[PDB]
Amino acid sequence: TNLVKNKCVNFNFNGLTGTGVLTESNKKFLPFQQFGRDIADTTDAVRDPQTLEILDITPCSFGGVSVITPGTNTSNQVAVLYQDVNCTEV
Amino acid sequence: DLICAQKFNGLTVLPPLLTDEMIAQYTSALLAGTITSGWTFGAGAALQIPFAMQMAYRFNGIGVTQNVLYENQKLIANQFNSAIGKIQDSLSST
Ligand SMILES: *[C@@H]1O[C@H](CO)[C@@H](O)[C@H](O)[C@H]1NC(C)=O
Repeated sequence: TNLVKNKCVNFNFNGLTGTGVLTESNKKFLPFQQFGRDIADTTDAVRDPQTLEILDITPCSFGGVSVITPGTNTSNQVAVLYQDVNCTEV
Repeated sequence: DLICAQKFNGLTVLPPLLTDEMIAQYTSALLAGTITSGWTFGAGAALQIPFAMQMAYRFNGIGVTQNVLYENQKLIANQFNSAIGKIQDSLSST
């Protein structure tokens, strides 16, 4: 299925499955290799089988919603803080 | 790294409320008042006092009569400065 770049996608590569944000990446694999991995034994970076390229995997961002409010006494108005995102996914 | 790996599974690192630049403003203040105002800024409004006349008190605190500092000031200056220098290498080299 056509590959998705810079957009949250479920995926399967060569049977490897996960969900992340696939990007272009400059880390450099030796020929025979398949995965990359991080310190945590997550699957960090994968290589596209059909067109060899080094694709990062960053699972889609998430964070705690924080409702900032004065006392409900003074107002009903809230200002929401989405923690640790770029402002798009709103 | 530990930068996002943890952040994969729901292990989040929240930002400390006070940025490091702010911490460095406090430790500037505390250090700015200590130098100029003596110890009085902790008890109320800071009181400008000549630093060399501050150290006359801090000797009275330890029982050395202030006439030692007013006479040894130049010497005590160098011992202080040369002591500060080695603090760099104490950190720098180990
Ligand atoms: C986050 O999104 C804003 C636009 O809402 C943009 O100006 C900013 O550069 C982005 N920052 C990052 C981390 O990409």
